[PDB]
Amino acid sequence: KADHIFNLEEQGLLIDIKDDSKGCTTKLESSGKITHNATESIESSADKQIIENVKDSKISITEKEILLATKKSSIMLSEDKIVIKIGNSLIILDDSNISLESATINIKSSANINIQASQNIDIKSLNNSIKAD
Amino acid sequence: KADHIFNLEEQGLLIDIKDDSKGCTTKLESSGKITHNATESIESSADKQIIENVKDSKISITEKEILLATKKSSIMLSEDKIVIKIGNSLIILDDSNISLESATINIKSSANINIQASQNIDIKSLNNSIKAD
Amino acid sequence: KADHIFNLEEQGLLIDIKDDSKGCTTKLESSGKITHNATESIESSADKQIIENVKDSKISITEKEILLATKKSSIMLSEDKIVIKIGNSLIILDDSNISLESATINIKSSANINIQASQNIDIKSLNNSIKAD
Amino acid sequence: QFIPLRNDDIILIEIQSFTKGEIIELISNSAISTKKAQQQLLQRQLLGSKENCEMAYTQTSDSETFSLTQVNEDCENSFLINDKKGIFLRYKS
Amino acid sequence: QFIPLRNDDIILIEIQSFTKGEIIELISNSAISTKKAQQQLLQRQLLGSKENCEMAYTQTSDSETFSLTQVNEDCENSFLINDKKGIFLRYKS
Repeated sequence: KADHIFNLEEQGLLIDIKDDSKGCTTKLESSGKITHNATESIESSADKQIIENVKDSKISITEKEILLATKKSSIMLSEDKIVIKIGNSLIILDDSNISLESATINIKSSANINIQASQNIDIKSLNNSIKAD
Repeated sequence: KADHIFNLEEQGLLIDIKDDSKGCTTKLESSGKITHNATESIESSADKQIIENVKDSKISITEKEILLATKKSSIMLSEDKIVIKIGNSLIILDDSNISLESATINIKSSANINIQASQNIDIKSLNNSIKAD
Repeated sequence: KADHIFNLEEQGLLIDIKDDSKGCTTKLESSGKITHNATESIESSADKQIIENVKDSKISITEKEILLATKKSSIMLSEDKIVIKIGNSLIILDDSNISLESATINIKSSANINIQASQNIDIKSLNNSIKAD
Repeated sequence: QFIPLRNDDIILIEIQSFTKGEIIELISNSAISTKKAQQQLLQRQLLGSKENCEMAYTQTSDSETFSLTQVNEDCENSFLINDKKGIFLRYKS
Repeated sequence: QFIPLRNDDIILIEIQSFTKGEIIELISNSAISTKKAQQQLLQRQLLGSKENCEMAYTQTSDSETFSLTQVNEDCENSFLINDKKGIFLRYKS
């Protein structure tokens, strides 16, 4: 019991494809809008790129990378290497390495700080390394 | 040597546009599915918003923000400010600051913990600050 | 003062819907490209899935999850649980817990490392736990 | 055009000599506007066996519809063109 | 077809007896190619009141256009088919 419409109005395309209850309604309105709707799913595959831009704020996809990039901010979910940048403040995650680099570091909590290590700890410093109790 | 089809069946639109080997096949099936395919790329630009929703689980894009938000979880990749929230547990990354706030903190490893500092270290605490060897 | 075009050429569909200044132009070119344009926004809702693939590099969306997954890298923005994996190196964020697990950990800075704690600190170790001044 | 004489029509036939008859005019139709020339202005061509097509063009007192409809068992194709809405395509059941 | 006799046409009428007249031929048109049979090759059907349709088919010295246009107040529907570009659909004002 299907319906199928393909308009062209002053508003724009109103392509809906309806079952008895379900549907897949798309538009392209002349007021600058693009909408889509479904009742089950939206899939969209490709072979090399999926690039989504609003004036240099990308979400790009390659066969191996995923970028979530703007001006001066990025997440590069490469294969086996994750970077998070605000220059200059980095978090680089590797196969067997977590590095966290910055200028300053503030670490607050409320109850506990368990810092275990199954082998040695090499803390280095300069002039002060203070504590309290 | 191109082909171009524009159907309307009980299934739905089956728009494919094929070269001798390449292609760009789209559907809108009446069983609630939307698919797309390509052989090279998919680009989709805009000017203000790209909003993708499955009943309050957004991925929104503005000229400056990128949200990957659900109920009670968000990544706000703003310009020069990155936030990662599970209330209440935060990681805020700035231009020259990395702050990590929580209730408790567990930090495990296997081999090394190099904590360098090119200037002083101000560790504070309460009643216990224990170690082992 | 609208225009509405629906072509089929050797290039492919060139669906644009223009106002006096605004517009919504879509294509499906036979050279393997899919593009889209707008002047205000793009919305695309669904009910269960939004899956975007380039040969196993997903961005999937469910009612509760958000995956940004490739081979051997993933961000699982579940409800109240965030995981970031490069096996084996994890960052798991919970409601009242931040755990960071790895093999090795390097932590650099330039000026300060404030590690506060509103209750006790339980640092554990093995053979060395050295410092400098 | 190739629209041959279907059955069930009515024709004047002369018999111009012995063993020579001819066909001259048509006294028949299949498509007529059965309304009062103020409600509708039909200009159409029915086609095919079972008459399941129209190249209709109806102008009532309100709108103008150009249409290419089809009726089948559980398939209603069309191609509508109005002046008020635009260009359509439909498939119903 | 059902294309009844509109007004403003010109007709030969016989009067075959007393109180029996008949209608025979048409001496009239509404659609003609007013160019010199080398610039255009028009093959069209105007339709409807106000003549706001064409089932045109123009072949100039350059291209072939199949078309189904409409003109209204601030609405210009069409359905163009060329040999060089392809299949169109338009709505302008």
